[PDB]
Amino acid sequence: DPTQFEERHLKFLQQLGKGNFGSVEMCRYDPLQDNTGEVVAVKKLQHSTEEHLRDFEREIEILKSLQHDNIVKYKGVCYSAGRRNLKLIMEYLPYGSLRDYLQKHKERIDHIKLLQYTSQICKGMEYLGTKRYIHRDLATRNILVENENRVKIGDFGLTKVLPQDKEYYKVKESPIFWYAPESLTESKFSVASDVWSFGVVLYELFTYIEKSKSPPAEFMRMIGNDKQGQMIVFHLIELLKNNGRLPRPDGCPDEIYMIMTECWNNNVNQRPSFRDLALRVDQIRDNM
Ligand SMILES: Nc1nc(Nc2ccc(S(N)(=O)=O)cc2)nn1C(=O)c1c(F)cccc1F
Repeated sequence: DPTQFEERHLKFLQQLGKGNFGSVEMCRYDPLQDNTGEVVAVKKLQHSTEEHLRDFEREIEILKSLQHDNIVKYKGVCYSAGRRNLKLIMEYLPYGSLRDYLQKHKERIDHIKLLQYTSQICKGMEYLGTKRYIHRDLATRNILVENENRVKIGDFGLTKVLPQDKEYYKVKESPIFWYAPESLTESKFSVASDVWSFGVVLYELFTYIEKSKSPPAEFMRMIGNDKQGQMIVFHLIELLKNNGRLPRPDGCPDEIYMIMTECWNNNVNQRPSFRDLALRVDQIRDNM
């Protein structure tokens, strides 16, 4: 509906974040011009092209097709510049990314909270899988915090729909330290490579985003911090194929590390499902 969010009533409140190809703003949609209205987040392209606009349309369709408690809510589209451009309207989550939240609000984070967030992420990913969507960018920087009891998966800019006849999508066009080995070596993405990335997400959570413990910092320390360019990927592949893995974070229960290591299976079909993982995590919590 092109009259639902008219550019003239979308009022700027704050800049939230700019990347190479996207920017997000906090705005208030004020149809009565009474300095009220709903607070929303507005995503727009940066450095746009016809191909990026097309991908942006697919991203908007993906988000609109999702209705789940642990997925950022779609609100609509603004057809700005006299209906010659597109902006995506979605819900605004006050506490930002989970990565920043873990750094900033460690005073209210403990293992119980970490496993609650883990559970909610798994459920959101179960939901995504029923649409046969592959997120391809799961990371705590892309999970958002509504409040201390609720997180939601966001940033569907890399999300692909499986072909009807296949259980993987082959990208022909990269957060390499969250990638499964078969994504690095064959460009194959699947629910199982999303489960690999989720193991990296679980690792991040239990590192509490301490300095020098991020997956890039740890992998680079293992590979050699001097390495530059493609040699980095070469070494990353060789490491992963022969069982090199992120270490257990200090303070991390062996049981939780074992979840990480089972997600990090080189054998694509032996990784657990998101339903397995949700049940296992909620049973750990309920058994606690
Ligand atoms: N829908 C949404 N809500 C927010 N909340 C937010 C974002 C940033 C902050 S900040 N600058 O650290 O204080 C605080 C709250 N982000 N968000 C997004 O889609 C979003 C994203 F996915 C990636 C980058 C930026 C975004 F904006």
